[PDB]
Amino acid sequence: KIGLFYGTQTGKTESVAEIIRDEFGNDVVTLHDVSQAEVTDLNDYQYLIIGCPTWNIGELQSDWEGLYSELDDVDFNGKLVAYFGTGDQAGYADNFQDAIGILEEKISQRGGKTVGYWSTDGYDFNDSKALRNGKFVGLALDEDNQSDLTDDRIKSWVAQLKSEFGL
Ligand SMILES: Cc1cc2nc3c(=O)[nH]c(=O)nc-3n(C[C@H](O)[C@H](O)[C@H](O)COP(=O)(O)O)c2cc1C
Repeated sequence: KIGLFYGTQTGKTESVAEIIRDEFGNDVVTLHDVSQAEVTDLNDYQYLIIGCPTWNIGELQSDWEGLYSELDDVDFNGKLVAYFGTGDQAGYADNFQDAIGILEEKISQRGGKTVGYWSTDGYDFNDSKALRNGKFVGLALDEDNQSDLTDDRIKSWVAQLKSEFGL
């Protein structure tokens, strides 16, 4: 029912995808590491969760970068799309969560209806390509600075998405 497509450099978004899966049900969510994925794998789901950390100051994580150049080959109309990222707001206050911002911008143009928007309250940052009229395009996690907050963030966003998705 939901395909969660994640990239990871140092394992944190992956560890977070697993918590997400387990919050919905591991029956409801299928995980796909986008290092092993085909862009046409995204066609298999009408409900997508897109996980990407921002790397090297504002860049997509390297596996998502590879897939990004082909998002063009896919039709996202009729799909509902949620985004999550891991990032470091203290180290990169100017580019916090840019990657999910970049991914959503593209997937949105190609058809996908974004669900899963999230309050910027309680984050300390200057700018982000994830910002959308005062909210983040999706769940912003910081395992570097706010890891005590992650569990309850995920529980709360997942409950939100169960509603947005119709589950
Ligand atoms: C050199 C480098 C550059 C980074 N740049 C950003 C950034 O621009 N924006 C951001 O939010 N986080 C940035 N981060 C933090 C990572 O996104 C964060 O550590 C994330 O949890 C990594 O996810 P991963 O473990 O799944 O690869 C950067 C981290 C490193 C080491």
